[PDB]
Amino acid sequence: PRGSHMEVWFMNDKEFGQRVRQLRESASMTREQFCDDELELSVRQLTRIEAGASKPTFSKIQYIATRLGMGLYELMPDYVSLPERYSKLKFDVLRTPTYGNEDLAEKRDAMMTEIYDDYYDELPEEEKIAIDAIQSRIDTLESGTAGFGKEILEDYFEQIFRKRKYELNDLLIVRLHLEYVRLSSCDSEIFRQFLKIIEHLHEQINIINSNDLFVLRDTLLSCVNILGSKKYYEPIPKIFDSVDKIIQSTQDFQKKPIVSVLKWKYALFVDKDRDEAEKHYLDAVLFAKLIENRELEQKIEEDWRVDNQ
Repeated sequence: PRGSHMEVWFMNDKEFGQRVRQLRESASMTREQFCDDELELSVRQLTRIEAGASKPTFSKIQYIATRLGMGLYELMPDYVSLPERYSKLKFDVLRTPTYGNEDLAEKRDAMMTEIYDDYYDELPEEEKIAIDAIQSRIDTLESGTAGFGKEILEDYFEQIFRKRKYELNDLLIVRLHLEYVRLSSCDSEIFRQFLKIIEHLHEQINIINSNDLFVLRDTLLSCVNILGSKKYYEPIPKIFDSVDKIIQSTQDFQKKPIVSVLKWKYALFVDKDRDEAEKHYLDAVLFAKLIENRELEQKIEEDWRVDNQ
């Protein structure tokens, strides 16, 4: 029962929003009643969907349908899942180890451009924000990212803090909240919140899908830099514990050198104990020798030299 088979007009963002409103209204529900606890779908998120300014993710359409008693395809007959080429590019981008490889970091940004050229403009909203979360930087505390103003992102952030189980896009979108922490004082609300996020991310390890663990790992590593920018070194060791325990379950091992460097830097610059630091330096070298990556080995050798001036 597709739109092409009934010969009807295709529902783009506006005219779909129009339908979602109709069905909600005629079922005597208001936005506040409809969204309920706002975990899956928020009131602000719904308003923009009805307005035609935001395209819903699969999980959101699913919820909108179930909440109206309808099937997914009864609501959106012409629904299609995310392009296979897009989902591949996203996956490759997120799984690229950058440190030590100049060549792979070049393929990474190449993929990102292909995403922006071909698929980004037609993704659902949550998916756009998650792609931006990969490498967008916020210059100003008042402003948002490109395309999206703060009030949107806040709504997504608040949604995630309440969630019991983070999806892959939640683990990405959180990374934008970190860019706001960078601009705020150590005394701020935003910072004390950011510490609660770290607490959440730890508990998420034994809750999220096994397959998503690699994104969580890298999100926890993003916190180390941020904690460093505020000289709040206390929770860094526990991050390392968790990152190592994730590396064990996943059997991924690509971040072993990155972690060992970060471990030496803590020992060297925070603890000022370069007997303990040199140990991790040697692990990273041994690793780079075993996988036979000269570039990585030379990078590790160089950084160690730089850090003893």
